[PDB]
Amino acid sequence: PEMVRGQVFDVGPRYTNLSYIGEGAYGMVCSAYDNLNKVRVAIKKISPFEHQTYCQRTLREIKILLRFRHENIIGINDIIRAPTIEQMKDVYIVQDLMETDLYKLLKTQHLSNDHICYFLYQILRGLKYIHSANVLHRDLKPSNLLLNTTCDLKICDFGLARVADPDHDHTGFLTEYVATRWYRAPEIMLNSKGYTKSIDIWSVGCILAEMLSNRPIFPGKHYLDQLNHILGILGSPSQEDLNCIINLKARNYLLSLPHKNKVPWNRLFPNADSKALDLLDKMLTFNPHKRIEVEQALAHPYLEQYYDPSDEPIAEAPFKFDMELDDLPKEKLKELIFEETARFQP
Ligand SMILES: Cc1cnc(Nc2ccc(F)cc2Cl)nc1-c1c[nH]c(C(=O)N[C@H](CO)c2cccc(Cl)c2)c1
Repeated sequence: PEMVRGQVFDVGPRYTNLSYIGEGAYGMVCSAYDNLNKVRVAIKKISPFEHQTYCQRTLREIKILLRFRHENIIGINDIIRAPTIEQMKDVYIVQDLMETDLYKLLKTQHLSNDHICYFLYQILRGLKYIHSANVLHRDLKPSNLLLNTTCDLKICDFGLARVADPDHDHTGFLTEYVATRWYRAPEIMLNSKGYTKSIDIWSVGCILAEMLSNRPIFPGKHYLDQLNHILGILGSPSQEDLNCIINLKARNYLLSLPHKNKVPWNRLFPNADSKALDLLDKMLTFNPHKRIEVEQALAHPYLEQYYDPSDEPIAEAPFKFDMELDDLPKEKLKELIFEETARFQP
């Protein structure tokens, strides 16, 4: 059985020639060759069954990605696991192969205003579909945006994604410490169980900033420092913004802080399209409720060249509260992961 950096990839005879691409908390992703379809693929190995959060994440990533069909979202071509539940210790998710990620590209390359323009368009096109399906991504960042040779873009890694049916009040039930620090909306710190899909718009904000500078905008070294970096540029929240913070303990924490002034965008990004900076501002708005939503952001002037509602599919079938009940023991999540991967067994 082929191995990559001390990691066994039991992908039978069909898939061969494994190269490393990257890793995550509970597995590794490789490039491979499908001998059946004569095409190169990506294979993400997952080993989650020891820890309950990993099984919950694995089940969502698979259910969500299996219903999604969109040109700016990575899909699932195939899934491999043992013939019986007792033997299943690993799940292999076969996905389409991309050439690079936006993280890698920004190390080697300063992007034309046209490239930034077109990348941002694609991120929001796919985000439109994600949000349309009552899903939050919750870890948008450059290394979860894939690119190929023809400048086509795909959102990947739905490990931290989940359904929030907008017909239920989820304030108090959402997981606490989501997103990657530098891309973390302020309300994840101040309202850590009450946030919304608007946290994805924040993340896109930070990505746009990073595309204009080749430098991350809010590089906090630790949890409460991140909030300082944000406040460092946006300036202290207005009274109206502290009025929209329902959590008294966090309202007080903010009042306690020394007044900081807003740093205008054009001093941070002197060479940058004024329309880019207008959208950057509406995305990096402190108050989640005032923050630009995904449709309004596609409709912004900066993206008028690409914006067309008739070519921006939404989900035929949005996810509803019934497909959220996954607060269950890990042995029962294992059985649910078994059932969902069945459609790919002989
Ligand atoms: C699906 C896919 C398809 N093509 C490529 N191409 C690629 C991407 C980045 C590179 F540096 C080089 C290459 Cl060739 N990458 C991917 C890909 C990159 N990351 C992921 C992906 O899902 N990565 C996440 C890490 O956040 C992951 C991976 C393994 C286990 C876990 Cl638990 C999590 C898929």
